[PDB]
Order: sequence, then structure tokens, then C-alpha cells
Amino acid sequence: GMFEKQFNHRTLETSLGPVEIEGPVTSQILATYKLDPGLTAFRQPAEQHEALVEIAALEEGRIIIARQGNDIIGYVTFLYPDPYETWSEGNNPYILELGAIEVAARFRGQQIGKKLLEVSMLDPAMEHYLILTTEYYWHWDLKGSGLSVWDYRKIMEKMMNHGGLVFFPTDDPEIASHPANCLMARIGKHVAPEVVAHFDALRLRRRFMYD
Ligand SMILES: [Ca+2]
Ligand SMILES: [Ca+2]
Repeated sequence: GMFEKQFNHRTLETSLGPVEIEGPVTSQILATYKLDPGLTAFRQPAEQHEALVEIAALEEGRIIIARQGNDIIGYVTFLYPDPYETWSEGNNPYILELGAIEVAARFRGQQIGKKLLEVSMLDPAMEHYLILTTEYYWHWDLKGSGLSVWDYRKIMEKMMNHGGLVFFPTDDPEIASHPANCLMARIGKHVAPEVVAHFDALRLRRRFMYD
């Protein structure tokens, strides 16, 4: 939150491209764009657009977008973990959540996710955060992607790996409920051991049973 947001930009060529990959984008500017109709994995586009704008308005919030003209065909979000999920416990401002990352189905296979993550990490400020993320099978567009759950998981994980995120075991009930779900996290080069220890305490939450 206390850090400044460095705007970065790269043009990604695609079979439909080129696509402008840039951010963090301000709320004022995000409101002028239009979410592509095919970005409905979390909620309908009108509601999800309002959600991206709101996130951008947060002190720590960052919205990086994949864009063609006024049309957002993909995005990736960053903000502090949800107050009503386990990842927000304690007073640790060095823990940031990669909320979500979504890309219109027709743009799949053009490595937009990879770049979306690249441009997100171009800001040296990201090295000061431990960036965790959660992925659940029930938000994945398997029907549209044609992928089984495990092929999807393998592809999605390697995408996240390109952004520096790595899989971490957890005893979190929701994630643990299905092996395909996962917690991943990117530990910035400048992140202190205390922050990492806190993260370990969050993901292995029932340690007290064994203390
Ligand atoms: Ca907290
Ligand atoms: Ca997520």
C-alpha cells in the first residue's frame, strides 16, 4: 500500500493482435474501457468491470490489463487478501494477493497470461511483497477451454510460474477439498523472513494441534 505504482507497458502480438499489456491502470481510466463479453468466470461483465475499477481505487490495488482499443480482453488483479478469508490474518502489510487473472477464451494460447504477469512484476515494488494467490477448480472455464481439470491445472501452474509464483502446500479446508485446487506464492527478493514465516503460519494454520 505505502509504495508507489510504476506504470509499465508492452505490446504483445497475437493471431488477433496486437494487444496492449499495461498497468497498473487508474480507476478513472479503467472506467472508460469496456470489459470483453467473454470475461464472465467470476461474475457478469458489467459487475466485474465495477469490481476492477474499485480495486484500482484501493491504496495497494493494481489492475494490469490486456487491451485492444477501448476493449479489455484480459486482466490480472492485485490487492490485500480478503478480510473474511484466512490469508488476511495478522498485521502484515507485506502480504499481497494476486486476486484473479482472466483472459477471453478466443485469446487463449496467445501467452497473454504470461505477459500480463511479466508486466505486473516490472515494478521493482513487487519485490517487497510476498504475493500469494488461490485457484479453485469451480472458477475455471473447462467447457470453453476443452481441457480436463488436471491439464488445466498443469497449464495454469506453469503460467503462474512464469510470474514467479510457486505451489505451496496448505491445510486450508477450501483448497485442501480438491487436489486440483492450489495455493501459490511469489516471495519477493526483498521480503523479510518474518513475512515468510507469517505466510507459513497462514497456510499451515492447524500447526497448534502439533505444538
Ligand atoms: Ca492482514
Ligand atoms: Ca484467486
